[PDB]
Amino acid sequence: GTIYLQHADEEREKTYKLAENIDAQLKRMAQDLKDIIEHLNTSGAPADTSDP
Amino acid sequence: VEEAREQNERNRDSGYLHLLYKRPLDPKSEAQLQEIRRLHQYVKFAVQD
Amino acid sequence: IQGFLKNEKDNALLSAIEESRKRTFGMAEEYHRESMLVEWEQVKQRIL
Amino acid sequence: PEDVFSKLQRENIAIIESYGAALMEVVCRDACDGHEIGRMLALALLDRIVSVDKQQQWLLYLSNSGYLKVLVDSLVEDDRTLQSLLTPQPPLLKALYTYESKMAFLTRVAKIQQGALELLRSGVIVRLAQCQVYDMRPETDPQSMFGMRDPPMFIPTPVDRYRQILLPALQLCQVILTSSMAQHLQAAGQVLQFLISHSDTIQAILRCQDVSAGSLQELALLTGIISKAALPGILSELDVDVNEGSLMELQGHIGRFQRQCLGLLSRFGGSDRLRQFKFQDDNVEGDKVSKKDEIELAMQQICANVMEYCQSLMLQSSPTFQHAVCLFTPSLSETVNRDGPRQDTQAPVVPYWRLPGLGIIIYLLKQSANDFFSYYDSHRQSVSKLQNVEQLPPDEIKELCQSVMPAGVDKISTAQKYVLARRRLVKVINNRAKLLSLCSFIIETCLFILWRHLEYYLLHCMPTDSQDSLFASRTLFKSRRLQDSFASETNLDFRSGLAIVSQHDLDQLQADAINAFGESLQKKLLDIEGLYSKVRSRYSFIQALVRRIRGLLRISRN
Amino acid sequence: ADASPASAGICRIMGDLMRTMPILSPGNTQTLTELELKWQHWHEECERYLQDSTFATSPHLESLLKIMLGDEAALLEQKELLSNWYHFLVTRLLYSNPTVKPIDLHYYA
Amino acid sequence: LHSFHSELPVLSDSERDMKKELQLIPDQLRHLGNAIKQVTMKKDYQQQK
Repeated sequence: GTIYLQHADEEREKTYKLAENIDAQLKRMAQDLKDIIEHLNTSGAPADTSDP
Repeated sequence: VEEAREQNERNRDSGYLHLLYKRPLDPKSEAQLQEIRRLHQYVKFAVQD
Repeated sequence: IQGFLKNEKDNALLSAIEESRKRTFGMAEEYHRESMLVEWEQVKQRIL
Repeated sequence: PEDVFSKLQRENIAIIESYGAALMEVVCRDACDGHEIGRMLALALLDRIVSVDKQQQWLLYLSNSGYLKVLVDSLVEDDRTLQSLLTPQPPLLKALYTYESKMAFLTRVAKIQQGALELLRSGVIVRLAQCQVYDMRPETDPQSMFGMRDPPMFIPTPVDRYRQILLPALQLCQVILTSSMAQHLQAAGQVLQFLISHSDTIQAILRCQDVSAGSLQELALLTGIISKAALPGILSELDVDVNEGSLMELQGHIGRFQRQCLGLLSRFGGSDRLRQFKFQDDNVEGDKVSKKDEIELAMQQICANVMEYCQSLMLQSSPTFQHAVCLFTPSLSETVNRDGPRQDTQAPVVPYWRLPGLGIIIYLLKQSANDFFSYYDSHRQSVSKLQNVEQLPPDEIKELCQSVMPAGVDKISTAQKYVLARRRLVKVINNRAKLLSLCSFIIETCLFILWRHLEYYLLHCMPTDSQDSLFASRTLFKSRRLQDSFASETNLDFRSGLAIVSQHDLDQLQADAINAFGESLQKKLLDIEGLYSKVRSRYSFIQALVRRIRGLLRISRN
Repeated sequence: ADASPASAGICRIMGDLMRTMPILSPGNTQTLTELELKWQHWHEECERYLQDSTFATSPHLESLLKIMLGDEAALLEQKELLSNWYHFLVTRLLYSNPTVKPIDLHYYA
Repeated sequence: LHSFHSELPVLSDSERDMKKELQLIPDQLRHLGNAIKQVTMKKDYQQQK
């Protein structure tokens, strides 16, 4: 209820929001890489179980 | 709950506040930084591989 | 001959370095001890 | 008469003097800027000039020209290479060898008081407190002790490459604190800042459970560095803008180093030094004798350096005997509880936060007043063997040879073997004389610290059972907020960390000191003063302390 | 303070805060982390006098305290006293980031 | 646990040395995301070929 926001808290949230945006951009770059790799490994797999 | 309970009692000690300048990162802020370092290195290697 | 008269010349350079270093590093302990003992050799006079 | 080695060095330094500033540029510039091996040899050459210069002409060139700072600020670019040499397979040891010679030249300059001051004026301690390689400590695996038996490879281990990096840096700090005598508190302030820039690495040395000649050498430098820079008066004599928080962290580090170094007196000044040697004297035969002279030495070095630090605290803490700092609790039990044999229930490791008992100092006093008589007749035998080397058994001449050259001894000449035997016997004589001088100090300082605790506890300590104290406390620890204005002493009162002393602990300390300082010890101390103190100016100093302790141990509280 | 014995006592609190500010001195053997930890105490002391409402008797001195605390709103209330944006940048670095590096600087500019 | 940490009155040295590191990563992420684009345009090219 009874506190005035200090300049240090605003800088702390601005540092942790920078870390959150970079975590969320790294996990996206990693999923894009994983999707590219999944596609690279599925293209190697020929679909026809009629082949001896 | 006990991590939060102890943390809440420490936050009332007027002798604790002057030591905070030299505090390490908290073990979640350091862990999110260790994961960001791990993910950056993976995203760097996987682009090469 | 040119292998032997290299290998013992590189051994010789390293030995001239080795005694310089180690005889100055052991003198570091010996200098600590003799200064340590000589300040105690002041403190005992002040006491007595 | 002057020996020919006193003459030939005078005339050679007068020849080297005669070339002047051109020769000084040619060597000092090549020490800074030359080839890998050029810088290396030029630094060993400066180490050798500075070991015959008595005028300080080369130091005054090296300072005024600037080169002595270039050879210090480069340490922060050596670090970057030395970090690579701690990898399991180092690319080339060349950089370690140039660093070991740079550091040897600094450890030469620092033995002249003016040279050590010119190194505090370049800022060498602050540059060492910028090198990360001292915190690059390899992890020593305790499961590896079933992993093969391997040959002496031409590349040292990462753990011993780390010793070739750390031990020169520790020795420079220790040498600067022994040429910079008790005036230059800034020297002690800088070396204290270096111990704190590596703070929990320094404590991980103080927590190393290894008992190798290497871990004991790491400890025997570090304790002898701590003895002169962890001192209270430095915290009154560092007048600069320092924040209340950074100063309370500085005290928080000193109040970590103090207590963890006291934890070595219970480890090695204490009853389980007699455990540690059995794990070495049992298992590994082929190297036992060569290394036991070094392990017995480094153990008493660590004892002496912590007794030097305790003595220093018991000289700075107050001029007034009533406000003397006690470091040892009134428990003498540590001298009593061994005269009956039982099985090895694990001794519960003493928390290094606890103060040791005064019984550890009586146990250490008793043990150096035994070790001294082993060492005395050992030195007197090693000198007898040095006086008769060509009469020794051909197999003992071979043990002495293998204690220096663990290979090739059956390929060297009779003269080469006699010269090795003379040179090992000198190393043993000097290590054993070094050990007698340590046992001498530890006996005299055990008696000083014992006299001071006994003088305090009988005559100036009030037992806490004094019920009138029920009015002395209850009014400060209740919350207020804000305002205003300055001007008092913030003193954190370390007397709140002292022990609750009863009159029973004072009665027990008296009853026990009377028996534990019984005249069988008092005779041996006077027998040692009868043998050794004839070599020193202050014959009767041990007698003067034994007399004052015998005086205290005859007072009764009435 | 010489002309106005009513404000003079408060003008000298402002003036002595203008003497406790940790500015770097080129002849002085300190670290950046020493300057930083000093300046953090000075900021925690300046803001203390704002909570105390010490300057709420002269709004000019109340503005000077906000400016000296790096208040980006009070600094923009001074825009008619900041003839260009790069003086505003250097003011904002003096009162909000005294340990700024070349590799941070673009973002502040 | 996140509300019991938001009430600290000054930044620690480690909260500033994390910020110095977090401010660097966006310019490495630019070069890393460009390396993903370069490798995807390499994959697109090889696959179309």
